[PDB]
Amino acid sequence: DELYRQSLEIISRYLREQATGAKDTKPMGRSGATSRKALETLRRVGDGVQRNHETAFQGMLRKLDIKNEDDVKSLSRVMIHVFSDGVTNWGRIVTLISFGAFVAKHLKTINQESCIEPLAESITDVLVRTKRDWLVKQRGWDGFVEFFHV
Ligand SMILES: O=C(O)c1cc(SCCc2ccccc2)ccc1NS(=O)(=O)N1CCN(Cc2ccc(F)cc2)CC1
Repeated sequence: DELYRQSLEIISRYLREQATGAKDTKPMGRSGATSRKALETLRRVGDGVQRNHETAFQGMLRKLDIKNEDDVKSLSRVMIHVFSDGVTNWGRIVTLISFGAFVAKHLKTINQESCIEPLAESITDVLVRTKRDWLVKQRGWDGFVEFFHV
């Protein structure tokens, strides 16, 4: 699943950078240029989204009450329930990923770094399984890079 593979590379690298500050030096494989451009886009748009939505993000994080792996595993059902309905737009997708980065920072703060990769996998899974049709129409990560280009 090329779209899952590419989406996971971008989302897991962003969530790891945000939580730990470390940069992945490993090559990204197929559609690497677009993946690197999408990750660069997330660094700029994602930082500002977390600052802009800080109050609601703090509130949503507190209600989810994530403290371990078992709490992370139960997030997939929550994301599927909220993200499946309503109109999709790039704003909604970047804010889903930016909230994932906000939760990843919380996971590092509580010394649960081992939960960051399962969280990135769970976000990617919900994005691709619920929005593949819309992502095909919008040209996937090429569409994402173009939409937020400045
Ligand atoms: O786009 C929507 O339909 C939307 C719906 C709501 S109604 C309340 C649902 C809720 C969520 C969390 C805790 C409690 C309740 C609130 C905000 C919304 N937009 S969003 O762009 O900010 N957003 C951020 C939160 N994503 C879910 C998520 C959960 C864990 C995670 F690691 C990453 C993402 C959904 C998309």
